Amino acid sequence: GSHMDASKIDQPDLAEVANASLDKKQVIGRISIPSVSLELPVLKSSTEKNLLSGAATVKENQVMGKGNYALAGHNMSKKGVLFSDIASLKKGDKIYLYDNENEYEYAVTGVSEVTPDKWEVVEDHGKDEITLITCVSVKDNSKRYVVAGDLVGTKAKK
Repeated sequence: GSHMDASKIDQPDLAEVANASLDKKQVIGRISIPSVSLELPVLKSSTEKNLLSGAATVKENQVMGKGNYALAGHNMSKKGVLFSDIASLKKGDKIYLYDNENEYEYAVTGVSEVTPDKWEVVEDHGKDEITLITCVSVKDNSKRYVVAGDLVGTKAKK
């Protein structure tokens, strides 16, 4: 994955996150996860700054409802923060994702921990699947928590 130095976000201080501004102009969808009571905007531009206010997509030419939709968030390990409790998601957990003007119903199929070099979990397999991960967790050497889910349905955003 490039120079692997892309995810060099490093658990930033709340001061940087609190002061960090968000360009709603970079919003292309939304992510809702009742399981943790998490509601956030989906930012296409994956930047260290953008990740401070919401969940950013990992790839560029990603499409909701098509292929493996990879979403990256913070692992600050603090309930209430972004992706701060993804490993709490149980199999069959309802994940509501929003696209252009569409609402996608995603269900968790299984949670697991994989090294950061195993991007196969974030890469497209050949179906409508969803993958939730984090830019950085604990330590580089340490591992990370990843949640995988499958597409259960789709509808229009009101």
